[PDB]
Amino acid sequence: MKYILVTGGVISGIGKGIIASSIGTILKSCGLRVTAIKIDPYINIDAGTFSPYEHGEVFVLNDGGEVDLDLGNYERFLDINLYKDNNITTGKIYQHVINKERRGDYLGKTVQVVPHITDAVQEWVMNQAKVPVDGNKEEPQICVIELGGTIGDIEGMPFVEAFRQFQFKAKRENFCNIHVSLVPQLSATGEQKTKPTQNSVRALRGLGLSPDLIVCRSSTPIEMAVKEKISMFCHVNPEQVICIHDVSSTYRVPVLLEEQSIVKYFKERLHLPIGDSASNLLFKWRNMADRYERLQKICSIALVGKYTKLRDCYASVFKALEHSALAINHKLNLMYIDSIDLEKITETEDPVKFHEAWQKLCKADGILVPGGFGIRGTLGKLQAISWARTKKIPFLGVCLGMQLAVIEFARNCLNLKDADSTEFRPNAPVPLVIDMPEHNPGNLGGTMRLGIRRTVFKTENSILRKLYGDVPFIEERHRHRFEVNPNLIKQFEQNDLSFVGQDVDGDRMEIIELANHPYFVGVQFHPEFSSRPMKPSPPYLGLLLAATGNLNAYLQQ
Amino acid sequence: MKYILVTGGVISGIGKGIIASSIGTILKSCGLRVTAIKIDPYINIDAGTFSPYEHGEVFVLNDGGEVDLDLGNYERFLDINLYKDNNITTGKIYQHVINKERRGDYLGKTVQVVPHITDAVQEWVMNQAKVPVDGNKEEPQICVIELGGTIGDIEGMPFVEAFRQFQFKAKRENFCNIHVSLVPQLSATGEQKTKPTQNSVRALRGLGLSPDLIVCRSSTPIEMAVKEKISMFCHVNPEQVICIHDVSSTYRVPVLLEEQSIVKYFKERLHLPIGDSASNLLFKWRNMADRYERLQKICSIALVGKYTKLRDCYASVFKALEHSALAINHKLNLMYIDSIDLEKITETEDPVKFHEAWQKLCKADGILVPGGFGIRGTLGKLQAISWARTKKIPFLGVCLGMQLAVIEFARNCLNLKDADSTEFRPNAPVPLVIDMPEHNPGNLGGTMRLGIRRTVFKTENSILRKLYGDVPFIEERHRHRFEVNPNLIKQFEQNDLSFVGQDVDGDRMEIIELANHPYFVGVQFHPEFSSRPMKPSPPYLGLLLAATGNLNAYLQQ
Amino acid sequence: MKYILVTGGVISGIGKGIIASSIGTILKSCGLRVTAIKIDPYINIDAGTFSPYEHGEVFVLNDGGEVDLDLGNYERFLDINLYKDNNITTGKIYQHVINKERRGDYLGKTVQVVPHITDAVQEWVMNQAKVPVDGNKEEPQICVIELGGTIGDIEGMPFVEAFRQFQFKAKRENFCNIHVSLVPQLSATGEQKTKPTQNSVRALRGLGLSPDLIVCRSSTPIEMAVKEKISMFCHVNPEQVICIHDVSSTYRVPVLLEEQSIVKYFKERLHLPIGDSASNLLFKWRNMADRYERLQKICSIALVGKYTKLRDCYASVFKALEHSALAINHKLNLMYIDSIDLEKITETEDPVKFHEAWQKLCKADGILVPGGFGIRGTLGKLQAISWARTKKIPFLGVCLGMQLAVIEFARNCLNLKDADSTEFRPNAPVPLVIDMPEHNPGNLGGTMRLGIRRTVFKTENSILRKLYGDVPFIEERHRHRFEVNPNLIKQFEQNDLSFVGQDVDGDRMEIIELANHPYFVGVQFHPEFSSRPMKPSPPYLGLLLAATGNLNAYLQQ
Ligand SMILES: Nc1ccn([C@@H]2O[C@H](COP(=O)(O)OP(=O)(O)OP(=O)(O)O)[C@@H](O)[C@H]2O)c(=O)n1
Ligand SMILES: Nc1ccn([C@@H]2O[C@H](COP(=O)(O)OP(=O)(O)OP(=O)(O)O)[C@@H](O)[C@H]2O)c(=O)n1
Ligand SMILES: Nc1ccn([C@@H]2O[C@H](COP(=O)(O)OP(=O)(O)OP(=O)(O)O)[C@@H](O)[C@H]2O)c(=O)n1
Ligand SMILES: Nc1ccn([C@@H]2O[C@H](COP(=O)(O)OP(=O)(O)OP(=O)(O)O)[C@@H](O)[C@H]2O)c(=O)n1
Ligand SMILES: Nc1ccn([C@@H]2O[C@H](COP(=O)(O)OP(=O)(O)OP(=O)(O)O)[C@@H](O)[C@H]2O)c(=O)n1
Ligand SMILES: Nc1ccn([C@@H]2O[C@H](COP(=O)(O)OP(=O)(O)OP(=O)(O)O)[C@@H](O)[C@H]2O)c(=O)n1
Ligand SMILES: [Mg+2]
Ligand SMILES: [Mg+2]
Ligand SMILES: [Mg+2]
Ligand SMILES: [Mg+2]
Ligand SMILES: [Mg+2]
Ligand SMILES: [Mg+2]
Repeated sequence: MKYILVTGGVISGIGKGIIASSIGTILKSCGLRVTAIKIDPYINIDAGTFSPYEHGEVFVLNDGGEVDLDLGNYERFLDINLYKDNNITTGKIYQHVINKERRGDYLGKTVQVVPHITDAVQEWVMNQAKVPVDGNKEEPQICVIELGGTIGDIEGMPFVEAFRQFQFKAKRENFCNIHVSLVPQLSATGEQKTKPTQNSVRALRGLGLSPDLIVCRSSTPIEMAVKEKISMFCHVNPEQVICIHDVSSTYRVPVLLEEQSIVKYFKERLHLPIGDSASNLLFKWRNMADRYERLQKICSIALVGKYTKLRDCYASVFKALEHSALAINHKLNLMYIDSIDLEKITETEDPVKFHEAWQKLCKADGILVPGGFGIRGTLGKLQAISWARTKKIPFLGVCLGMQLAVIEFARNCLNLKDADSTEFRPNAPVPLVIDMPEHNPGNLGGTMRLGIRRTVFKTENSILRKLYGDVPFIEERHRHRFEVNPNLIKQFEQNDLSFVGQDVDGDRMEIIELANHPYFVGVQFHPEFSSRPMKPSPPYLGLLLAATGNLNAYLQQ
Repeated sequence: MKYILVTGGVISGIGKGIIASSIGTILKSCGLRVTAIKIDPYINIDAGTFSPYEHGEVFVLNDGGEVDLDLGNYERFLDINLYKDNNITTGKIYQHVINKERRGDYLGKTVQVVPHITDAVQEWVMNQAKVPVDGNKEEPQICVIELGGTIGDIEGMPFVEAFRQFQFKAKRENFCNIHVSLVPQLSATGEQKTKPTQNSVRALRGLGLSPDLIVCRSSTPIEMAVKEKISMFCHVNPEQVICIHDVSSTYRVPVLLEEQSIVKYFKERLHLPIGDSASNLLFKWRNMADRYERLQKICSIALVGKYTKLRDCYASVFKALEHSALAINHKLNLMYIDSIDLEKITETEDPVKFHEAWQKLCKADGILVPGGFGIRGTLGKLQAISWARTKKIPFLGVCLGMQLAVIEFARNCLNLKDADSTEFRPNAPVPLVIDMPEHNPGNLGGTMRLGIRRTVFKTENSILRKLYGDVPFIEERHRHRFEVNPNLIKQFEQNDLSFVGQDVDGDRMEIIELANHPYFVGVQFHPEFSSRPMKPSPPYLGLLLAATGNLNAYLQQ
Repeated sequence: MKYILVTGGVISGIGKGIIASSIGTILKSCGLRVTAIKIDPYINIDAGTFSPYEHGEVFVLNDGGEVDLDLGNYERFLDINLYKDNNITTGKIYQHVINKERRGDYLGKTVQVVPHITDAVQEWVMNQAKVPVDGNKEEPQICVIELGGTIGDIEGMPFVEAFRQFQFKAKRENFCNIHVSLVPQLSATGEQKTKPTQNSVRALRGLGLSPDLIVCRSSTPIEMAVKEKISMFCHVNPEQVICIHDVSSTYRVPVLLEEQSIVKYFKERLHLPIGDSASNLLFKWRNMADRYERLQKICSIALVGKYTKLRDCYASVFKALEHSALAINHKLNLMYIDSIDLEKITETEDPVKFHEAWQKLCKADGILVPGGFGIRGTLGKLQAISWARTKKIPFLGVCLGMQLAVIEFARNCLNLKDADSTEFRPNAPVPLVIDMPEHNPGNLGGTMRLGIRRTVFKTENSILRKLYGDVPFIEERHRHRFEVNPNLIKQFEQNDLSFVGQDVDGDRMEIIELANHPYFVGVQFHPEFSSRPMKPSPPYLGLLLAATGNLNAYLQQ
């Protein structure tokens, strides 16, 4: 199997992840079955512990893995569905070697970082690179491996030593190394400095790997004097020194790498089945990036979120809105609202932030209430959902935003105002949203509804069924314990909020639609994880169609 | 003696030289006698070989050393006059140890980089730190040493090993280490990255030195989260992590370091005689930097130069004009003209550049023709000198610009039009400028007029004598072989170009003034090397006084 | 051209020089024209400054270079005659780049360690590798380069960086890298430790070279568990991990390397013209090493030397006696006498050392008085020469030992007892040995008789003429200012000391033989520099023939 290791030299933030994704998109576009692995040298075994303000969003895989948001980037840029073990961590690798030691699988030998942790990294890479990750059943051809942190980090030492050994298990004509490095320039001279690239490549050779491409991250395109000096210290030819300068879009990074001629180099170096050709599918990526720079018409939506600021807490929710806005030829404007700042309570302590949040909500062409857990921000979310319903604004509720949209319709439209959740107010007089965990043979106690599940349409009279292509059912990704109470469903059948999607066991109601409204829907699944740049996730496409006013024209095709 | 070594971590362009100068200015302002050394790890033994487009200007010392332009920065920021051996080079140190080996001073032992090159660096530092460099006869108190290149460079290895040994010859309470490092930030996240500082400080500890301050070069002020993380890896307290972010002026860098509290730290660390005090002379520097940001009135001068572009070819010529413009409360505008682009010949091949050069010359409030050597640009210089004379524009000619201003007055005002130089057209029919080298006992052949020489005024009727404070003579720095022909001086005495300055031997005429003009003067010395920020060099002060029109009012005080 | 760089990893004393010599002997034995270069990273430009107690002997080349004794090892192990520039030094390379800077050959650019010192090392290697060094006129095929010091030394940094660049100027199929490393073992466990090899190979990869063989220096042969672990960290195959454990003879090291199969590897790696073959000339080396272990009969000689102990002061004098003793099938016993300990004066201060020196001299089968300079030890040398003459012992006097053997025959056999030298007692009443330097056009003043000179036989009645193959003249290497006085030659013609060799100018007498003695000869040249393991230098062969008593039987063949 062919392997591309992507490493970082100078500083951790240089974009190793967009390079590795774009390399993957390129090789996918050449007609190769591409898999991808990420090494996160952190001790967390999975993402499920993360508070989304720190580190970012938790991404959910088809298999029910809770994984880093960076593996969602590989799922967007390559048409693939990763398994949880395409994320390798220091926590996973050390936990696996510890468990083998406790069982005595190491035959009473001393278990050591070299060879035994380093052998575990190589066994795990060869095993997961062989797992099919496209729709096709046949095994992959290239694995793109991204290694987190920078060369010379303590946390990365067991993985660079694993790849030092691995480039001899996989032959020369199979293993390949991309080093991503910072080429800084200062504002006074305006000279691009090769020195951190030199010192990080010296360190990478000491650690025992040698670059096959160098990719320079720089604030403007590198000159030939930089390409030749990097070539003089780093043992690469000047055509094997690339730059990815900072640009308009991540959709442009694959297109810059094809201009910098990386396909020719991988055909030579990895002996790839590509052939010489005048075309590959990157013309569809080139169109999408040239569309993205031409987006002039604004479409502006309010995201009523559980957190004080966006770093990455809604990173794929944002990307699903962008795919949908690109597909609808509008520039997305994401008006983020820290949900607590809508609460009537806060005007007694910070009225400037309270009026600011409501002005931003009143601008909206559509409202998105995304998923989450806990009491925090729920009251502010409820005020925005009820604004969306009363002021006739297009609406998508995801997971928690759907549970709150069942709750507020019972409170405000059935006058069942003692109705509440069970995660918040667990003693509720009429518990309309309830704890209802998944339970199976071979598992201890109740567990989350987590990963891909079939959700079946109840009726042909659904806007989501139309947006999903008039199909009988959908498979979509879930991450929750809680559900609408199945016994309290009767109180809805007289009135405007319908349920339109249901679990295959019948036990759970999973999609709602409010009648007599432009578009108002809630889903229990997270449709953003299934979203792709070339083809938006239908609930977000419907929300942005409805936001500009195109939905009633889209349903005619 | 107290010693401050200043080193660079990540990349060479971070401003080690303005840090080391400003540390020096600070300690000078506290009342200490400060000397300064620079290590240039290049193999050039002196600057005299440099073509000024590459590397920059050649600076001339009082002793006749041809030295790097960076030692001119230490002469400007500290009121000192360096000797040639305050510049240490790899060429100097290796040449000195080779010469001792040839003589057998090393007693037939193998001469080795360690100890013998490293002992030569320490002998040279202790010897030159003891040389008085102020007007005062008493020995210095602090030496500021700047080391060129970055940590981990091959060229810097013999000097970091010398300072590793040296910090035990000079005790702990005498030796101190400033590490200047890049803290980059990327445009997307806007996060200041400590990682290159970490890796360069690890390398500096391996090489055997440990920082006592860290100075961060960054595009904006470093946050406390950066100060604390650098402190966590680098073994400095968070108050010992400074930044010098990019700013309006080099005159502000000393003032930023006093705000960042370095004086308190050097009093503690080096046990300095400063005492605790509410004041030190940096209030005069603080005034000058707050003046420099308030310069609104433009004063615009044409510099008719021998080179295709300014990197640093006229670096102290520019600084002498800036000191003069600050002292006259005007913003200098330096209209640089590549002199060849004034030649009537070039319009036959690039007329766009020809008209562009003459438009820039026609804007001028004053003209400066600086020194140089060779045929190149002389014809274009002559056209600008004759423009300056005919169109009544204020004028300073330095070295070559003075020789050309004697030549063109013979050509165009005495009608001696066969008159020419000897460096250019060495066969001249009437050689008005001639080769006339200095000759002495204990020297082989003729040699340059090089370093400080007494030039004596011929008359009280001189504008330069008035600008020099009505003094009988001046001492100023020279760098030339050539002179006006002493036998052809008779042809001038009837007409408007006077000679007003002469050598003490009488053999050489060294200052000219043209009558019936606002200000038109030429000097054989380079007055810019003697110029200081607090007190401009009189010929440049006169040129910028005359440029705005203030000279006739300045002569009244 | 093919190039073999030999480098040292862990400690400097591991035998890089015997590895590089033996690689050279191997490739010479395969039929290749082999040249050799040594890098000495010391600042001495030549060996002429060395006091032979420190560093060792000064070796003299055919061209008159005074060079390191290590280049004499390459002259012994390969049948070659090196030029002075096959020794590269830090002194030579820095002196050459400094001289080019002073002349302006670098076009007014800043001259830097990278590229300009590193380019000087590569220019010098390509230039000297092309110089023919065998008797054949055709250019070499392989250059063996030995680099002194160890990886990570400051002194070696400009040369490892030169070879890092050089392995891309010379292609992969031309440049090759041997890393010699210590594999220690401790007395308690008896385990061979690969760790210093690992860490020095990591450092060598950082510096930018990667091993192609590893040669382990170890106290016993390395096991396969060591070969496989070194292969696992160092990126060599286990057949490319050699050892040279400590052994009986340097003549065995080539023979151990052919057992460890290096010829096969160089044919593969350097595409060498060798062909596959069942034989190469190393069977003659294998014979000589199996002879050397069978030497049982002692032949014991007194060397009356100018120094307090042998480190290497007589290193090639010793090797010329060993070649001669091997050729005569005797084990040499070298009774070294610190010459001062024979002086009658020393019995007044250390009589134990005085009687010890005379007991060792009285054991002698032959006496060797080697060359030198100065007053020191001359009186003790004279007492041993006069012992050799009076007690009928075989005798060789080299350079100073020849001058003293003319002096003592005038003093004790002509009764000219006021006769003395001019280097010692320069005021002599009858100066029998005189300062007589070589003088030529294109040189300033008088200079040493230095390098190869033709010495012509005066008579057929010479034992040295017989030992030299009855040839009319010899070419041999000289290193002195002093000579026998040509005017005082008349005093000898009546008596037993003949002169038998003379310069081609006639001006100098260069060989003496004493009649009525088994063998007593002196030469002005140093015959040991011309000596080779397969064919001894005739004056030393004659001395060891005469010592056992074989000379009168050798003259019969
Ligand atoms: N395949 C990818 C990769 C990155 N991004 C975007 O780029 C950002 C992260 O950039 P990345 O390439 O991961 O580099 P950094 O995270 O900045 O740093 P690192 O080198 O550690 O990845 C994310 O906000 C994400 O929106 C993306 O959309 N698709
Ligand atoms: N291993 C190396 C590489 C270069 N240098 C030195 O680096 C200096 C140039 O400094 P700088 O411009 O900082 O290095 P560059 O190689 O030009 O890299 P950059 O592109 O970052 O400037 C030269 O004098 C050269 O002797 C060194 O000492 N050791
Ligand atoms: N005492 C000083 C130091 C610097 N400068 C200005 O700053 C520039 C050079 O900055 P410096 O501090 O020398 O840093 P760099 O030269 O950029 O890089 P290095 O760290 O190698 O010095 C020069 O153009 C000079 O005009 C100055 O005016 N006075
Ligand atoms: N010697 C060190 C120091 C830090 N880390 C790792 O560095 C990672 C953080 O990466 P990055 O942000 O790139 O490093 P910072 O220390 O935050 O430095 P910067 O300010 O440049 O981000 C952590 O996971 C930590 O395990 C490491 O492996 N080895
Ligand atoms: N071609 C050679 C090489 C070495 N020797 C012998 O080996 C000793 C020196 O060993 P060498 O191989 O030069 O290694 P060292 O000098 O011990 O250390 P280095 O690795 O620095 O050479 C000398 O005394 C010399 O007699 C020899 O006879 N012939
Ligand atoms: N880059 C490396 C290589 C090895 N080890 C560790 O080295 C230990 C073995 O120690 P030691 O025997 O000293 O190393 P060896 O590799 O066996 O080398 P040697 O032949 O010198 O023993 C193992 O636990 C392994 O984790 C390490 O931490 N880092
Ligand atoms: Mg990432
Ligand atoms: Mg540079
Ligand atoms: Mg500088
Ligand atoms: Mg960080
Ligand atoms: Mg040696
Ligand atoms: Mg071990």
